[PDB]
Amino acid sequence: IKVRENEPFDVALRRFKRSCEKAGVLAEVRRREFYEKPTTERKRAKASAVK
Amino acid sequence: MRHYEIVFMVHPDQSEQVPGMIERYTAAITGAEGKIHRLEDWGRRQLAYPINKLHKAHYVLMNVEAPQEVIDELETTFRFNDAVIRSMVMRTKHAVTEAS
Amino acid sequence: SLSTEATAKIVSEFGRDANDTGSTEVQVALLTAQINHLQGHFAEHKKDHHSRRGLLRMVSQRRKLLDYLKRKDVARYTQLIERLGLRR
Amino acid sequence: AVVKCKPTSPGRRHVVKVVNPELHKGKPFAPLLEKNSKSGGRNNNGRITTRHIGGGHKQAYRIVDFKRNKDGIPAVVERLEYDPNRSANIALVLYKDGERRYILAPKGLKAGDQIQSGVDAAIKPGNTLPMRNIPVGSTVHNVEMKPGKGGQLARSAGTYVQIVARDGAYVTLRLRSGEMRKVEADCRATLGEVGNAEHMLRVLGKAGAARWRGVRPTVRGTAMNPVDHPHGGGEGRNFGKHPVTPWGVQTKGKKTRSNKRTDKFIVRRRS
Amino acid sequence: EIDYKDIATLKNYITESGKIVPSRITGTRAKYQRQLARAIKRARYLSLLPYTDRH
RNA sequence: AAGCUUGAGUCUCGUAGAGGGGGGUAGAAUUCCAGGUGUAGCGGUGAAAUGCGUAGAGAUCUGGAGGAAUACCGGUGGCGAAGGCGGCCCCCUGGACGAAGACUGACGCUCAGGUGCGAAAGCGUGGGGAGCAAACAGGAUUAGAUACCCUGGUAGUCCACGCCGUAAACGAUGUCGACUUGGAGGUUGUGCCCUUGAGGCGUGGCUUCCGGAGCUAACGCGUUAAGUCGACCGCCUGGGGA
RNA sequence: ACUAUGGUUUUUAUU
RNA sequence: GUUUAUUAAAAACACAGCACUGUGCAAACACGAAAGUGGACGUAUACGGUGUGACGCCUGCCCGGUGCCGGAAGGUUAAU
Repeated sequence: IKVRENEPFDVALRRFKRSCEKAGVLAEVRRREFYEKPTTERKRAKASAVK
Repeated sequence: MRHYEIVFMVHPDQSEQVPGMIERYTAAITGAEGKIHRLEDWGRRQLAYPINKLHKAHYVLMNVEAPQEVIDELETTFRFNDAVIRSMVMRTKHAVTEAS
Repeated sequence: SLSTEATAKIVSEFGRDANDTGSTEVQVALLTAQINHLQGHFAEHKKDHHSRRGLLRMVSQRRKLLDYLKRKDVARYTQLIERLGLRR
Repeated sequence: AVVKCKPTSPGRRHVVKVVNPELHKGKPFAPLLEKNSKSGGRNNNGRITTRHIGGGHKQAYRIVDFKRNKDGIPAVVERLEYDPNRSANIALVLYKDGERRYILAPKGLKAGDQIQSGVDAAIKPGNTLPMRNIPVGSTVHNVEMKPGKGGQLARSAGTYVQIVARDGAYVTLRLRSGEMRKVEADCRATLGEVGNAEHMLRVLGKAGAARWRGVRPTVRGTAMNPVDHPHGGGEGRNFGKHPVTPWGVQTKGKKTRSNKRTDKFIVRRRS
Repeated sequence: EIDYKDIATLKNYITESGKIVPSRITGTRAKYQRQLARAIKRARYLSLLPYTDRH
């Protein structure tokens, strides 16, 4: 990726590249690893903004 | 019947004729067997934009219980009168009486 | 839909005991009063198909009840039409 | 109301008619029936100048009240009637004091109903309440803009003037001509719409009805001899030229105006 | 959904130009935003908040 | 010809919704008109030209005129039998659901014939005309073109009132009845949280993805089934011709 | 996401 | 229905309808040295003028030219 910018910022957020596909796919989706770490531990992670 | 707050913006210099309007607003709901719970004051307030060369308007608020099959025919009273703009009936929203 | 006033006026007529909400007669009378509450909401313009289908749905349920009442008891149907608004 | 019938006999095909059971079946109120006498249609030389002019049978007029000024006196509607000159209809009214008068018909009001006059009257059609008391969007009926001239504006079936902008002592009227006329609210203003709003339902029908109308058909210039129409001919069927009137003048694309003296009264031109 | 007359809360979701601030930059949820916009619309019709700065 | 009940229904107080029908009322960007301030470019592409100005366009300022959908929120979200349905505000309305009592007493299901209903365009009388646009004047294009591309643009989309009944009308799954097997999200009630809490852990409704029994040539369907058979209807028996 | 072109359209082969 | 009174009665003339074009009402229009007269107590589906002919189903191509209107600068050009 690619994809054209629509909100101007001079510094990147590392939000869309290599984090994001390489790695980011087919390793967390649907019950992979599970136990508590990809869902329940994050439901117990406090946030001062939504999330 | 349903609860209505009934809010409308009155010209601030007509505040001495408003008691004469309240006199016949009360008659137009008590003749319909409805009930009033405030109908006294919400003060003269500053607007977010000027109108009719002024920057304030007077607010009364009615806070009533009325038959909603005539609540639009009752709205004609504020619409023929030149002293009033943008009248709106404002239904329920946890009204000031609640069958206590 | 039927008002609290119009509901009570049926339950206090098409009964035989104190507050008796089941009799087949009161089921048919309430459906006929729901057609009186339909006035001013049906037959204004060709653009609405809902309230004629609502009338036909209440009429379908009223037929399902009457077709049974006049087969099981007979006399309770020919008597109900003398105190309910039907045909005339 | 309107009534219509399918074919039944030779030449009696599909037909349409307009009918009103609430129109008075009797005679006009005789004190207010006036002959509507005509000077004869002769020009300054004692001869007729207008081609094929005629009709109707008598055209006698039912006066109509356009000079009334009344306050606090109520009145009742007695009739719905016709006048042979117009499409507006008339209503016979009885004042409760009292006098019988013909009013230019208000719509939304029938016989056996009561109206008031002037400042203590409600905002209902026919109540003639002051035009300086009513909001924009009100339908004012027949206007009168020159005091004492008579029933100016809204003179045809289902017509009305509407008030669209107030300026203190003044108000602007939205006209059927597309105009934006201004006045100091000193108008007769009966309140409502004119007549019964069914004159458009008419069809006239058969060509023999043109004799009652007093109107004789226009003829094609090609269908004349060369001495009684400029287009007259001529088995070639063609004029070799742009089309003209029987007087030999062109008019297509040729705009005509003579008024130069209402420039302060003109406000808006129709789109 | 409950109030439109006390404007102290509604001024927290509009700019000095009277324009509505997106939920994605206020830590606010969208099912709130959808009704905070209704409270702002109610308070605009009350003439106690501005519609547009044209005006 | 009567009785019962776990089918199927009645009444009271609460839960969510762009479902439908009617009235009250604001915005954003685009388009024309008048006079100012008055200038040489303004328009369109993959490319190019018609357009548009020297008789003064485009743009900008204050007015006047005017149409269509309501943009953001809008979702791996609601609601509707479906086709479809989003600015606020007020009434009326078919279904679905929480929950304590009391009443019917098999009142249930399907359906030939019949009958109800448009995303669309077509019939048509009078209004409307900014987006977009078949038709259409042109620019072209090219060897050619009637097309791709571009300037302008009618029917039509919009309004009142009626006819037409169309489609891939695809949710690939007739309408009804009672069963089967786990996980995880969303959405809405409800019990309890000194609410890590765009909630949590159970329990009712809806629903989406993954997945098991069974069924399938294959896709997979997968409790809302392409499974299990029970009611009733519609329809079939090599392909083309049709 | 990172730079335009559009047409002609094999016959015997297989004994 | 109107039509060659005495050789010619039809297939011509015209109606709801389609379209162009003049008219916002002191209208347009016709007539008028002048008073005015009609249009008209009508008011845009109402009025004036010309094509085409109800109904049903359609509406080719052409603006070089003559005519007509718009664009208004310039030229020639009379009163002055």
